[PDB]
Amino acid sequence: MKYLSRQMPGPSVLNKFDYRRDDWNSLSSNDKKEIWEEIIKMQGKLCAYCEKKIEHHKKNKVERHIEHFYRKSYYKNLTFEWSNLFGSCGEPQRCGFYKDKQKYNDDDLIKADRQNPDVFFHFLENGDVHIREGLNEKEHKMAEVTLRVFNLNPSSGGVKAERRRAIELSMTLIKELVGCASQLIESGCEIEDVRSMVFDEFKKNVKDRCFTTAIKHVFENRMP
Amino acid sequence: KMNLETCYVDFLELESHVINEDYLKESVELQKLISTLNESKFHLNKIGIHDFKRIRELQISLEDDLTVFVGDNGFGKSTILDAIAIVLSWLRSNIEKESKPGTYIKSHEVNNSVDVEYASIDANIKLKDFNTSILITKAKEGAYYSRNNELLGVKKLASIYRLVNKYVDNASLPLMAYYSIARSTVWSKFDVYDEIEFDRNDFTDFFQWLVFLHNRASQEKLSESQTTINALFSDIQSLKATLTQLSASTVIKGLELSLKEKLNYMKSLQSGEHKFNNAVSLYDSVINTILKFLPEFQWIKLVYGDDDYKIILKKGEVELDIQQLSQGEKTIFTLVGDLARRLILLNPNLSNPLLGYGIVLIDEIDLHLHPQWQQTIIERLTSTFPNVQFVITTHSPQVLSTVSSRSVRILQEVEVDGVNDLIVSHPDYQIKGVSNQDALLYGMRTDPIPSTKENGWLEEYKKLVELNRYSSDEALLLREKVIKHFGLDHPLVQECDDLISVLEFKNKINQHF
Amino acid sequence: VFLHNRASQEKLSESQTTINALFSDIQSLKATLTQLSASTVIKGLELSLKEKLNYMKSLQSGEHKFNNAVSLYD
Ligand SMILES: Nc1ncnc2c1ncn2[C@@H]1O[C@H](COP(=O)(O)OP(=O)(O)OP(=O)(O)O)[C@@H](O)[C@H]1O
Ligand SMILES: [Zn+2]
Repeated sequence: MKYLSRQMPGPSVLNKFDYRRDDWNSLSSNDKKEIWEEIIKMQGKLCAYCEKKIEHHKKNKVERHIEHFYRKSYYKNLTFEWSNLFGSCGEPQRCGFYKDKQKYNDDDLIKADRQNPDVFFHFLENGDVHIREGLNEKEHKMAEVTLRVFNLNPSSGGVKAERRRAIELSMTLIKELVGCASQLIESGCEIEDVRSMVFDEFKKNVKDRCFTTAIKHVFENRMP
Repeated sequence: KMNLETCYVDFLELESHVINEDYLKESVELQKLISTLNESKFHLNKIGIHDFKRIRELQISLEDDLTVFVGDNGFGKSTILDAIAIVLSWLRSNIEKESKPGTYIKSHEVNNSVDVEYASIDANIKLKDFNTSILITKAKEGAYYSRNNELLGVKKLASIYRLVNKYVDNASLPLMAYYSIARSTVWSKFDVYDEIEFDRNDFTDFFQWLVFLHNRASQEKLSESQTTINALFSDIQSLKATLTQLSASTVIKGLELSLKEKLNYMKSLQSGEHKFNNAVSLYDSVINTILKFLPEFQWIKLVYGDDDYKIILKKGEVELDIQQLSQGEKTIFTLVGDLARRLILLNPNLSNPLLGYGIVLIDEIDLHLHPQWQQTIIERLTSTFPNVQFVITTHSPQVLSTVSSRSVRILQEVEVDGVNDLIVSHPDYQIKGVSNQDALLYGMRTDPIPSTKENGWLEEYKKLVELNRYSSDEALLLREKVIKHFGLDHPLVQECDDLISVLEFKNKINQHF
Repeated sequence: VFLHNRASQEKLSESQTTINALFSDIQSLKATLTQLSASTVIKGLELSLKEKLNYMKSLQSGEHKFNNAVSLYD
């Protein structure tokens, strides 16, 4: 995951509803379309948790649904709160559809809006996740439990197969760019001059791609 | 340092002179023969063929634990298995009874070429250091074949086994099985038959055999065996009251109770037939073997409900019925069940009957199997029974990726001196742990990517991108077709577009300095 | 035959445990008859036998007449 930059609130039709109404099912189709328009604008076209593509370049449409960060039954005070809304894929073995059937302490969950996830996780070339060292016991507890509840670190198959395929498909660009950088440092130039330019070009070419964070992390390590 | 034939001639020499069966039973020659025989390993070694079906002349060497044959249709994959079946038929027939005919070669199985006259098969069986060979032949029509067959070697092995089994009971015998394709006494005591051919997808018969065996098991757990149990229970209580509970003529009472209990229990338990192969031990041994083969389950049991009865399996925290299984699971169930049944019935003396010796032939192992099942069958087969020799033929590339390159043979067809004949080759790489398409391209030498018309535009476009040409109208319209068939976000399309950015940035930076 | 096998299934399982323990208590009682009739250990053993018998009578076949099995066959 990445750090989601929440914008100024735009709930619109959500303001019309109140606590007395409750009845999440009573939301109209136009209200859902407006909410999806905002979510798409803020979130891009990728899932919040697994970063799998959720919308094609518009017959069949990818399954998607709205998720609440906190459970509705326990935290009904946030049923219509704007900060509790998220977009999730329809995969029946991970993300929202998997969070429901699990027992966990909410107070020990990572929220993409509050804290930057890059301080905990560190992906590798073959698609597995490695927890960074030097963290406190509380942080290690959160990092170790969020993957378990989200099923984002399976032994084999699942998300790991797709992450590996994406990385091996994007490996050619990384190899070429690092070759150009190595050639440019074998003649003579300022390190920050070349580094800013390569980083800018690579960042420009990786916008709106599936699993962009894994390729991101796989890029700095190879880079000198 | 004890050759089998040397102890054989010593034994039969001592046996000829002495006519006392009891004395011979304790003779050290018998013990030496048994000890040396048990440590030996029964492995076939070489097979030779001549003018059989499509095959003109061939010699093949087999491994000792596993061998996989890979080829296309009509390349003699089944011919090898039928050849070995004919070779083993005569040995089995001589084992059952001396001088018994085996199975012959059908007339239509001879080669149809003009200059052919006869067809012959040769074989070699190696037992530790002892060797033997056999040759069978047949003539087309009125020609002059190689006289007659040569069974001299096989009759020595049959005589050795007959002699060993005649004096000492509950001995061991080799296992020979062949799971063919559709086509179309301890064994007699329960239900089983002595045939070399067994067919899969017969789950009904195995289901009825299992329930009938369970019924006989339960019948045997009751009756007189309960009385001995009752005595044992009293023995435990009385001795406790005399020795344990007495200490929380005590010594005399305790000694008398213990002596009487030990005497009665030993006398009753010894009286009667030995354990051997009673239905109780067969049922649980078969069930435990099946459970060991599939560790994802917890238990299997037969339940008699208020109005019906069914077999229940527990996996995780779910109870499932035997009839909810797919075709692949049923096929594996009956295959392992029959293999375990034969192994248990053939080794009544070993503590762990799964350590016997034999050879198993399987044709098209990947029938009715999901791809996720194909990637684990070999390891389980080679780990449950670790002392058996397997010969397997296959078609799927997913199975190949789990087999080491030492035990794979590839059948091809080449023409030499104007005559077309088959040849056997080996892979040029290690294909254990490679992906699906790498194994398909190397282990089988085919094309992993199809030759569809849609791929033609992709190949042409990529080639055009190589020799920088991505400005011509022809390239523009080919890009239009490609982008229409696949889409903007297809990974292949993105990878193709990546090259353009690489070149553009290359000349950009190059011109910058 | 379907009825008969059902009785066998009920004849096994936990019905054997109460059968064995009560038999053991009977054997102990028989020993009390012997040894010239010998509190403390005797009181504890008698209390344990009484508790086991009370537990088995409390079960009352679990389903009582409903269990059937043997009763229906006979
Ligand atoms: N009498 C014969 N003379 C010559 N060739 C024969 C004769 N009978 C069969 N053949 C050849 O046998 C070939 C098929 O052999 P075989 O049954 O071993 O093939 P396979 O594909 O390996 O079998 P399977 O699908 O059973 O595993 C045919 O292509 C045919 O040319
Ligand atoms: Zn997702």
